[PDB]
Amino acid sequence: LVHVASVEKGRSYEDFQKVYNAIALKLREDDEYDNYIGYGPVLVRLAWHISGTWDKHDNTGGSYGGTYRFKKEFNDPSNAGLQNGFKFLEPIHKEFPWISSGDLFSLGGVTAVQEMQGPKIPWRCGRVDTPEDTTPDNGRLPDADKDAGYVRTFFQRLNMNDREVVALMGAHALGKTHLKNSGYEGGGANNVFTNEFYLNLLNEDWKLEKNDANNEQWDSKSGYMMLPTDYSLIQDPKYLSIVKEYANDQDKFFKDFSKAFEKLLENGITFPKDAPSPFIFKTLEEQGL
Ligand code: HEM
Ligand SMILES: OCc1cnc2cc[nH]c2c1
Repeated sequence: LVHVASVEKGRSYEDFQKVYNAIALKLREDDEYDNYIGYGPVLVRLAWHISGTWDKHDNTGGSYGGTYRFKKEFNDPSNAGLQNGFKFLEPIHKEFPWISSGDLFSLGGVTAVQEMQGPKIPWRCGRVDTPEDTTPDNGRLPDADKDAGYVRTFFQRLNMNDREVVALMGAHALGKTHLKNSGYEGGGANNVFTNEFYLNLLNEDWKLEKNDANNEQWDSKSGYMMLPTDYSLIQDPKYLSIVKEYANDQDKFFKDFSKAFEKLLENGITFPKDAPSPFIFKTLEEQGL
């Protein structure tokens, strides 16, 4: 399976910056969502989940085809809650109907990260919608109740190494878990992209408790939580070193996250040698908007 990026006809940087701006303006407008967290975190999760179906072995899944729009993937139990992100993007797609679904979902994640004061994430266009029969089966996204070995093995399927995994997981600084979505509850309400996930792991007093869904999670006195898979990053000595690294260097985390997140969003895509360079979008703040 080869998926070749094909630029939406006649479109260039300015077109996608307009889409970015529309997403960013709506992020600012619809600020009440999820107890005033806003839609930032769920858009980041959406971009990750539409990418995280990828399988390096046969190039099935991945962001390219925009298959989350199809019921099988939309209704994946692993994707519970992401419907809110999709609904958010509906008026954006209506205003810019020329953008492909994969481009829109991935761009949503990039926009959210940047607007939440995270690192720049270079982004490339050219994902092309593929038919309903290309939708990957449910079950390719990760379980949260497992250990470091599970996480390591899981991410090998996405061609991610230890540093890439630990960097990507830093997105768990954002938003929260919702009992009705995933069987986990809590996490606060952060919508600013920082390295705080690593600081929280290292600095908080964690207790292994059971939540109201009878699942174990790690809770701190201060009211934070970590999934078992989050906490596994300080149980494994190789992950732990990297956690400490990012806890002590905000810039290094930003740079590594940016690389890993772009890679995640681009897995499975062949870019022609003469494709445009990756775009780096200006934030609303940078534009004075
Ligand atoms: C082992 C890997 C991972 C596991 C098991 C996992 C699991 C989860 C679970 C269970 C939730 C709560 C969903 C809910 O109840 O609403 C969540 C939330 C979230 N995840 Fe992950 N995740 C993983 C990796 C990632 C990665 C790689 C990213 C992005 C780079 C990411 C981004 C997010 C974000 C932003 C939220 C908050 C969503 C919201 O506030 O609505 N996660 N994750
Ligand atoms: O409490 C911190 C926190 C916030 N959000 C998430 C998402 C997964 N694990 C998390 C942990």
